[PDB]
Amino acid sequence: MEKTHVQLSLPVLQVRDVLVRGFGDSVEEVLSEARQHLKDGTCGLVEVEKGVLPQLEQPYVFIKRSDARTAPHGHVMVELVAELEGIQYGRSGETLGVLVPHVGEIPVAYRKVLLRKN
Ligand SMILES: CNCc1csc(-c2cccc(Cl)c2)n1
Repeated sequence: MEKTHVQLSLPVLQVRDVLVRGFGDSVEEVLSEARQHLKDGTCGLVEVEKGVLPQLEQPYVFIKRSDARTAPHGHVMVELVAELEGIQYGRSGETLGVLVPHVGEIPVAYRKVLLRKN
């Protein structure tokens, strides 16, 4: 009974502030955990720049843009894609950032997305 998409406002974290630097130890686990933390409001976003991914833990969970129209209410439509050892699980659009657990770090901005749950 989950609606297919949910509007979320994600805290954007600087990489050196992140305390828990990934969601788990396999592709399937990190996708599962990321979805749980999104549902619970305990998921942050790190914008990818040079130096960022080597300071985070693989497998990575990205949010990627899933369509070019719409963006209803200022929320870019996105979906989850995981990466391990240079192989991606999912194909989608441009990366908005890498998801990490949020455990109370102070963000620098909030990023509004319309997330495809599955
Ligand atoms: C505070 N977030 C709002 C919310 C409500 S239901 C929900 C959700 C349910 C299943 C999978 C995912 Cl990825 C998200 N998120």
